[PDB]
Amino acid sequence: LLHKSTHIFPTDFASVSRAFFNRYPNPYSPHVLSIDTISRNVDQEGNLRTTRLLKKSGKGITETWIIEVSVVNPANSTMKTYTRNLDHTGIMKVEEYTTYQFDSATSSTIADSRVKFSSGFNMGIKSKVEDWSRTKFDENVKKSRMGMAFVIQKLEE
Amino acid sequence: PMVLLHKSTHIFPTDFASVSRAFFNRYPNPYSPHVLSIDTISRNVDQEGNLRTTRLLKKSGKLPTWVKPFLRGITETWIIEVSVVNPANSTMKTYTRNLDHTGIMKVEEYTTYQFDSATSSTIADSRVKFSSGFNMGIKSKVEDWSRTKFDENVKKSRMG
Amino acid sequence: IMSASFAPECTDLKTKYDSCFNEWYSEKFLKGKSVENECSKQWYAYTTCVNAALVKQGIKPALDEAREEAPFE
Amino acid sequence: IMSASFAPECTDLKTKYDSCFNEWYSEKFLKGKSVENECSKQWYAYTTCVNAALVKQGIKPALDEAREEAPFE
Ligand SMILES: CCCCCCCCCCCC(=O)OC[C@H](COP(=O)([O-])O)OC(=O)CCCCCCCCCCC
Repeated sequence: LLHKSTHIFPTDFASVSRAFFNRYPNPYSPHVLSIDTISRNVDQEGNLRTTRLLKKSGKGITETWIIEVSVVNPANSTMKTYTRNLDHTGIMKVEEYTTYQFDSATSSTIADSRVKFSSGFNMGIKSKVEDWSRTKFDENVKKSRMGMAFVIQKLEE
Repeated sequence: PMVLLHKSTHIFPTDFASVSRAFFNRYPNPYSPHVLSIDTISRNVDQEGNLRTTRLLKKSGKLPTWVKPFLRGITETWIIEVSVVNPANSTMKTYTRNLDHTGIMKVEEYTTYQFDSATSSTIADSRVKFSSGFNMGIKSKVEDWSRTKFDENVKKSRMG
Repeated sequence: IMSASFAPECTDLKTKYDSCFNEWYSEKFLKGKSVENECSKQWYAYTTCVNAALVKQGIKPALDEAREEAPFE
Repeated sequence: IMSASFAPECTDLKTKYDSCFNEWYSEKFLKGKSVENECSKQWYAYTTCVNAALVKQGIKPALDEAREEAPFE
């Protein structure tokens, strides 16, 4: 699930977009240990397709691998970016969709950001305790009911 | 807290009189080895005319070791079973849940007995509700952290 | 065997209270014929046996409280 | 201070490739002047270095799998 934040960069597209490619290293993300470009190319539509790999530190185990993927459209001044941890997804998977789009009438670059959190091991649980109850419920409702049947039958003999 | 409703129905080939009686004398029976004792804490007939009855029961159970260490030494529960019998419209309500251990979880069982004038049957409507000793807090507490920790991370990363 | 009371010393006074009840239930209460608790005796025996034992029972306070609630809202 | 590569032995190869790209990106690509790899030498030297280091990284399988997925669907 969600996280809807919006910001405006009073800068043009060529600036905001170059930045994204050279955001590291910077003082606000000291946790970013390294970033590598795994693949980059221009598709048949003239858009720059990129996928990068970053390793981030934080608080044996300790670090996380994040995949970065982006698409730059020089024809309409738009940049789509996606990021999600590669490991530890069983515990918590964090997805980030942030799009940069140039608006001419205000000469600024708008960034829209959506962040989804999703855990499977969590939900796996929500599902077991659920099944546990349906079971314990089903079993016992059967028994108790047959208890009443017996008790009723004999009480008629 | 966390709740899990469960409904299920059953129809008895006998009258309200026949079934109701069995309710009151359902113990012991083939599938009740876990029922240790049942007592009639209080009975009477209200202004309305129905039989109001409260019975304390004590059922036993064997906790799963692989998830039972934490909990101390406990192999049994006290349960209260309130009930009402309307001799007129031939119906009986029967609430019933645990008294001790409400800390961990709390089970409740509403079951109603209606006699179907036509089918010579007594229909029993069972609704069971599980809840939890716990849970009110964290996640919500926490979420919000995830909310702000990211409400800050986005804004923090933005600047850069 | 019969249904045990939580106090083994009442199991019996209990059985009896039960018997006269089933009789007054099926044969009187259920048939509109009800009249002046045909069992003061058996009940009192049993009900005072169980009340004695209950005070020593830690579960009592929890039971009393629960008796105040109306699960049938 | 330039951003390092997860593999120290490629940080320089990456620096040179990135520099080449930034120029190609801002002056060529965004101005509709080129859609080809005019940084081929820097890219191939750098990517050869990286992939060599990835073959020895436990995260490779996960990475390979993620590269087949299309997040923008
Ligand atoms: C952390 C553990 C907490 C346990 C709390 C259990 C509370 C149960 C409250 C509701 C009991 C009840 O009214 O449910 C009706 C059924 C009737 O079936 P039966 O007893 O006639 O076979 O009754 C049952 O069959 C359900 C209960 C059977 C198992 C009893 C386990 C007692 C607890 C053991 C661990 C302390």
